[PDB]
Parts: sequence; structure tokens; C-alpha cells
Amino acid sequence: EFNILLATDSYKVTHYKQYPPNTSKVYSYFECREKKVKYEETVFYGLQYILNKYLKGKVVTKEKIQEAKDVYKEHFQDDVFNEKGWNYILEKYDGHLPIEIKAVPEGFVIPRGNVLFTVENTDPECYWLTNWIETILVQSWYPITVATNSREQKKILAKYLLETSGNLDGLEYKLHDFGYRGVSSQETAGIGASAHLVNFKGTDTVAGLALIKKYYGTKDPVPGYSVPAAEHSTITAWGKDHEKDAFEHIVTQFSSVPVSVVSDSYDIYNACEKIWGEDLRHLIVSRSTQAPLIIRPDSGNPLDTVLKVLEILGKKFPVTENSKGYKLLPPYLRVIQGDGVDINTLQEIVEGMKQKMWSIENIAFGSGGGLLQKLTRDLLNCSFKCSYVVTNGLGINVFKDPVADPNKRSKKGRLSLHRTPAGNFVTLEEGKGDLEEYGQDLLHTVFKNGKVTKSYSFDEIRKNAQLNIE
Amino acid sequence: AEFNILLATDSYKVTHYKQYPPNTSKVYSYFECREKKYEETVFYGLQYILNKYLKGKVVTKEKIQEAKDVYKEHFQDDVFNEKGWNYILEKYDGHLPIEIKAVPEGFVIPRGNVLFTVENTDPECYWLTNWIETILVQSWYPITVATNSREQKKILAKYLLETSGNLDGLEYKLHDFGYRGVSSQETAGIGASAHLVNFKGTDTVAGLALIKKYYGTKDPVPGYSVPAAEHSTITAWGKDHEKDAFEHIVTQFSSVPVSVVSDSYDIYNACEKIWGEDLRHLIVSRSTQAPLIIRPDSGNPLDTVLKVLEILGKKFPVTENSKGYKLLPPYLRVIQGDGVDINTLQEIVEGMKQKMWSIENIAFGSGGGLLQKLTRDLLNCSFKCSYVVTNGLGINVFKDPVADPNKRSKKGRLSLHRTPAGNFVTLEEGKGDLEEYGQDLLHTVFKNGKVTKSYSFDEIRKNAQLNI
Ligand SMILES: CCC(=O)N[C@@H](C)c1ccc(NC(=O)[C@H]2C[C@@H]2c2cccnc2)cc1
Ligand SMILES: CCC(=O)N[C@@H](C)c1ccc(NC(=O)[C@H]2C[C@@H]2c2cccnc2)cc1
Repeated sequence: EFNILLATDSYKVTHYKQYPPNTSKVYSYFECREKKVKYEETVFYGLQYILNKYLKGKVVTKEKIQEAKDVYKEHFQDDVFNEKGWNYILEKYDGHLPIEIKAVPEGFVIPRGNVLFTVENTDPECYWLTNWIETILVQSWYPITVATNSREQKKILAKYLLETSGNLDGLEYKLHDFGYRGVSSQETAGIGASAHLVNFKGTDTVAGLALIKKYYGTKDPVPGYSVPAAEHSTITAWGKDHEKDAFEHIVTQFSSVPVSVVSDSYDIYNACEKIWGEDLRHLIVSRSTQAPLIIRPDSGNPLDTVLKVLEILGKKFPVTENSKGYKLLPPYLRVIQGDGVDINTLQEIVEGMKQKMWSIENIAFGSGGGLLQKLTRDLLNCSFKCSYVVTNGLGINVFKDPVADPNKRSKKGRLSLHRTPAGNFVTLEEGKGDLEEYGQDLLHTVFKNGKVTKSYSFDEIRKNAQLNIE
Repeated sequence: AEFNILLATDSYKVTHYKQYPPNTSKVYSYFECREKKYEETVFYGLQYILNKYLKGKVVTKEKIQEAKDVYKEHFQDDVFNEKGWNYILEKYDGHLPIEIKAVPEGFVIPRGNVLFTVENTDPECYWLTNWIETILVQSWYPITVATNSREQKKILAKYLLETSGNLDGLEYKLHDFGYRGVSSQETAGIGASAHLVNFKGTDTVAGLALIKKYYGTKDPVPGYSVPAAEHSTITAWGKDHEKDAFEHIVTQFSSVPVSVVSDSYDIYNACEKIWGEDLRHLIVSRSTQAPLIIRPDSGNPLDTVLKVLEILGKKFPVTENSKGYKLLPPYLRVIQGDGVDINTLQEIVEGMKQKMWSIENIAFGSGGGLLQKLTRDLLNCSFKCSYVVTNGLGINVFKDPVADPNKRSKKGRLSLHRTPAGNFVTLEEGKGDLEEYGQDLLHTVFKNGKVTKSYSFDEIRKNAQLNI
């Protein structure tokens, strides 16, 4: 089981001995520092999961202190572990962290370079605890980056949907999470899935559903939805020469709901032209508007394959023209490109579809790796730094300012986020927020002395994270 | 609020029991790092998955009811295999009627070879094999971290041997800094443990517990670290008191090696004026097993390394080694942790060599590059069904997409063999049964809810060793 005393970077175990003597306060903040996709604004999401799962309640025990002591004595080949400091938290506070965390509400969309959350110790003895928990808190970069990058792809889809159709109907289902297998772990799967679900309602990553339910909650039955679908194994197990039968059995089994059938197993073109287009057409043209056949390619160049499929289908099914003058497949027939989809290639497919006058109403996208795995902490320059210290009754504004990288320069003093008269955000430095020139601080206390003092519903988060779209 | 395997799959897999050919009794599948840099792969991390997520009673009455309620709402239709999961509950007491045979953990295998196979042991559970594909495919991550980390050990070994004549302390030349740069607490432990198959330097503590609990070592810990400063422990002293911070830290860690981040304001000024003059006397006096390790952390990774080495060279006695390469005094080293990945580490060792600096003078730290900036596509980690039994007839199945031939999967029952030349080969269409040459290298690791074969972390370390 989890032990906070073993959930930090090794070197942090040694830091209590490095601060100026008589330091009573170490105050730190997190931001997405200002740097082909720009990501000028970020979705703040995921901290509440960290607060509940790892920082709330009795997190220090005598067994946990002892387990850490023996581990670090071997790991450092020396005694540097602060047994005294951890025992103090256990005796004085029943193992509850004397820490205060202030954060902007979850789901809020804030421009780059603004304070998102602050961390400070409430007990002078625990000056070292602020940066101990940097490691566990900085991991919030991941739900932040997934939610931000997913929202950016919703902007792309929203542009082209409206451009080629004049409406945003079913925008919530145009980007589907297929990333469960392509992530580093079961926990990353739940965190990442949940962050995509702030923007969309389509997910195959089940892990995300339980995480939202336990850490946020919803008034809705489920946070995300899926449809019956096929894989190479459920097609190929019939034998090459029985591909038609596989398709016939699958589409008949799921006739009252939409069904995705992967048709690239041997020859995507033959499957669309002959099998769906000739041989099984009678089962396809009969389907409900609420229950279409979603044809799925999974190989080759994403744009070219998508195009080639749409024309092959256009030449075997009645392709109507809309109010914007864009080619639209019949409702009982849809498409899903779930291969090689990331923010870049998604932009390319929808632009290439617009150029060949194909409506975005015809396709939905599936993304795995590019959605939940192909992201780093550099993408948004998610960083945690110390901005203020109190040593021997004196408070000072501290920061890093490396000569070779001015982008690595951090903020000074006590910070606050404010709403400007023009309706924007400004981060105030050096305690200037106390004057409330631009009203009250937008950061709220979300954690204080082992207690989660403010929680957000996933419904509030979704609303806060909405697209401007005007 | 605990782990439920019925909710641990891709949603569409919940529907596949209704899609396989009628009267299918067996579904046999395998894993490989498909062929296209990264010629061979370290097979690592399955033992973690089997023990944590697959062994024992993974099915309970409450778990079936949890999954049923969710999937009803998730699909807005009843497509859940209540009967099929209750069958595993009543018959096997929630144990998985699955058999998994894998190549030994740590084994270095070339691309496009069978690494592990999965099949159902009961005909009612034909659907079970690929339900657990999602959880098993996640083994891509420990495999890829272990493979990419071993690849950087190859680069480091080449240049350390070239500039010093030995491979001394190679296991300490690439240190894990990735704990904050990963996506979760669970990823940190899997990833940190995967780097520790090749190295012994880590700041990702989460990796030690995983090793102790799922693999084990003769030694008390598989990974080691030293005291080190951070910008907060420097900057807290004030901009004018960088020398006081430095002095205090090097004094606190006087008898052990200590890393001090020196770029807070001006890396070059901390090297020439502070370390090179004002505190020089506290550096020249240090023990060979307790040096000062200067840490640059901004600027161009190679230029900074060289400019720093150039400065320390003009303030500290630089000597020529057995290979004719510049070596700093034993009480002084450099750690380059910023912007280190496989490509940049190459550029830095490449660059240092041309400038006649021994790789003895430097250790590298890698965060995101080592544990995060990796994907399933790096080694093309894939799980596919190669064999089925329908109406008592065993048919060899595969996929061969016209658009991509590199996506073609293997057919029939597989087995892995070492040829007499010493290379490897995967036998398809049940050809293993001929016993042409050598025994199958895939050994049963899982059977009917039980982990049948295990490896210690020391065994895995042995297997994953470089040739030289
Ligand atoms: C919910 C409203 C709706 O009707 N949504 C539509 C748009 C929709 C269309 C297709 C799918 N599923 C697939 O394609 C799955 C086979 C592919 C897959 C999953 C996981 C991993 N790898 C591949 C899901 C939903
Ligand atoms: C074990 C034998 C030995 O002595 N190894 C040497 C090579 C060694 C040298 C330096 C360090 N640690 C550092 O520099 C840490 C400050 C940097 C850091 C850590 C975590 C996250 N971000 C940055 C660790 C080990």
C-alpha cells in the first residue's frame, strides 16, 4: 500500500538540511510556463484526484516512518532521513499534513503563465514538507495536458463540423478514447481517460468511469459511452474466405444500436466495394438513423485511406448534398478513423476532407497513444517552484533566473490570480493581491491540514471547460 | 473501490463474446514487438501484471454486479456476459482458466519474435483470451523503458571504454529523474523498475518497493542515490547569498558525494567565481568517494557541459588519462540532467569525445526522456490472435492489410527457438511440434489463476546484460 514518505524524489529526503537555518515557511506555486500547436490556454484538472487519493487523512503512521527509515538507510548508504520531522506530524497532528493548498476551480481555462495552485506549510516545523510533496503534485501535469490537448482537438473538430455542416450536433462523440492499451499503466489509463471525458463523452477506457465516480461524481448515469464494435480477432477467427460471414453475423447481432466493424483485416477496399457495397448492402441500407454501420479502416495513410473509403462508398450508396454544399453519406452508414490519430493528423484529415468537399458529419475519430500517451511535462512547461520563504521572522521573494534560459525564470513572492476589468486573468506577484485592485483572488483553499475543504463535481468541471464557440 | 478485471478492458471487448464464430472452443493469441534503431528488446514486466492483476480470485459476485450496472449505462443496452463471468465464478472460484507461456524475463530478443502467448484452458471461456489483451499489452511500457534504457547503456559503455579504457561505474552513469515527469504513481514504479534492469542510480523511490514486492534482490535495495540540492534549497537563501547556500550544503554533506544545482542565476559565474575561487578550498579538500558534483540545468545541453568543463579546467588541475583524455581531480564531477534523451546523450558523449574530455567526468540524469517520452509504436508492441478451434477444427488465422505489409501477423500455434548460429526464430503453423532444433524458449508463467514460474530481479539483470 501507499506511503507518502516513499512518494518523493530521493534528493528531497535530504532538503530539510539545506534550507537557511530557522526557515518557518516555504511557499511554492505551480504554473504552465509561457514557451506547431501553441496551446495558449490550459484546462486546470486533476488535483482533486491527488488530494483525495494521496494527501488527505492519516497519511503518516509509525509503520510508514519505520518502512521509509530502513529503505533510505540502504538507498543513501547513510542516515539522512528526517525521522524527527515525520514523527512530529504523527504526534502533533495524528499523521495529517500541516499543508494549505489554494487552486483555481477545476475545469477553468486559463492562459499560460498564470498561477494554478499554491502550496505552503501551516506549521513552522514543517517548512520542509512544502517541497517534499512537489513530486506527487507536479504529476497533475498529466490530467492538465490530456484535458488541454483534448480540448484543442475539440476546437479543430468544432471549426470543421460548423464549416461543413452549419451545426455542432454530436460533437461530444467525434473524438473517442481508444487509448487503454497504449498507456503506461492502469492508473494512467483512469487519469487520462477522465481528463478526455472533461471534453468528450466517447470512451473505451473503462478505468476513467470509476475514477470520475469516486473522486468527482456526476448527476448522470455514466460519465462516458461506447457502442458494440469488432477487432481483427473477431473477424479473422472465421478464416479469410469467411470475412463476409463475420460481417453478416456481427451487424445482425447488433441491429438496434450502432456497430463499428473493422474492415481492413485483408483488403479495406474490397470490403467496402464488394462486401458492404454489393454482398451485404441489404442489411446496411435497412439500419436505423440511431443505429448505423460505422466502417473502420486501421491501416495505411490516414487521410488517403479515409478519402478512398468515402468515394468507394459514394459509388455504392446514395450520397446526398447539404446546406453548405458538402457530400454526406446516408444516415445508416458512418465512418471511424482510429489509426494514427493525434492533434496534427486530425487537423490534416478534416482539412483534406473539407478540400474533397466531404462533410465532417460522415466521420468520427478514435485516438489511443496520441491522446493519452504521446504527451510530456514539457508540452505545457508544467512547473513547481518556490516563490516565497520566511526565515527568522523575515519573508523574502525568491525565484530562479538562469542566464542561458530566460523562459525558466519563475515568479516572485506571494501570488494571486485575478479577474481583470476586461474579463481576463492576471497573476499578481509580491503579495500585491492583498490590495484587491482587480477584486478577490480566484484561487480557493482546496486542502488544509489533512482535509479537502472544497470539491468540484465533474459536471461543474465540464461546464467550466466549455468552448467559447461564438 | 478496488481493482476489478471485469472493468479492466476496452469497452468493445465486452461485446466480442457475441462476435466469434459459433462453436469456438479456443482463441490463442500472442505478443511481439513487430519489425519495422532498437534491433533487440528486453522482455520485462509481465510478472508484475500476473501477480498484481491476474492471479487468484479476480471474480466475485459483487464484481459481476458492479460491471453489469456500469455496462448497462455505458452501452445503453444489455450486452454483458453475466452468465460467462458467473461460470468462471462457480466453476473455478473466480480463478482465470487461461494459460500464459512467456520467454524468460530479462531476455534480449530481436524484433518480430513471439514474446508470450495466451490461450483459454476451458472451451466455455474462448472469449477470455482477448478480454485480457488490454491489461497484457500494457507490458509494452516496462519492455520499452527497459529496451531504451539498455540502448543508452550501449552508448555510454562505448564512449566510457573509448575515453578511459574501462567500464567502471557504468551502472551509475544514467540516473532516473523522471518521478515528476511521468503520468501516475503506478507508472513511476513500473518505469523506475525497468530502468533499474540496466542501471543502479535512481531518484524514483517508487521503483524500489515494486522490485522488492514482485521480483526481489539478494542486496537490500536495487537502486541508490546521493544528497542533492534543488533551486528552492539554493534560492531560499536569497539571490546575493548563493555562496552561503553552496557552502552550507557542501558542509552538510562533507563525507558523501553531493550534487549542487549551480545555474539558479549564472552557471558560468558559480563555476568560475564561487566554486572556482571563493569556495575552492572546500572542493580541493574533499574525498574521492565524496566529490562535489556540479549540476548545470539550463541552456544548450552540449555547449553548457563543455563551457562548464572549460571553466573548471582553468581553476582545477586537469590531468591526462591512460587514453590521453582530460580528467578532472577525483573530488570533482558534473551531472547533466536537463534535456537528456537517447539522441541528446549521444550528442553530449559524441561532442565531449571530439573535445578530448573523458566520459569519467560526467554522469547523466534523465526524466521525461527516460520514462515518459516513449509510446507503444516505438517497438510496435502488438497482441494478436494466431490460432482458433471452431467445431473441433483448428484453423490458423492472421491479418494481412493490403495497405501495410509490416502489420501482417503470424499464423497458427507458435514457439520460440535459438538456432545453432545463436540467433532466434519463431515457428508458425504448429511447426514447433516437429522438434527440428532446440526446445521452446517460452515457459508457462501462468495457469488457471496461478503464477507457475517466477524470476528474481537479479536473474533479469543477468539476462539483460550487454555482450562486452
Ligand atoms: C457512444 C456514441 C456513438 O455512437 N459513438 C460512435 C461515434 C462510436 C464509433 C465507434 C466506436 N468504437 C470503435 O470503433 C472501437 C473498435 C475501436 C477500438 C476501441 C478500443 C481500442 N481500439 C479500437 C465507439 C463509438
Ligand atoms: C548512486 C551513486 C552516485 O554517486 N551517483 C551519482 C552519479 C549521482 C549524482 C547526482 C544525483 N542526483 C542529482 O543530481 C539530483 C538533483 C537531481 C534531480 C533528482 C531528481 C529529479 N530532478 C533532478 C544522484 C546520483
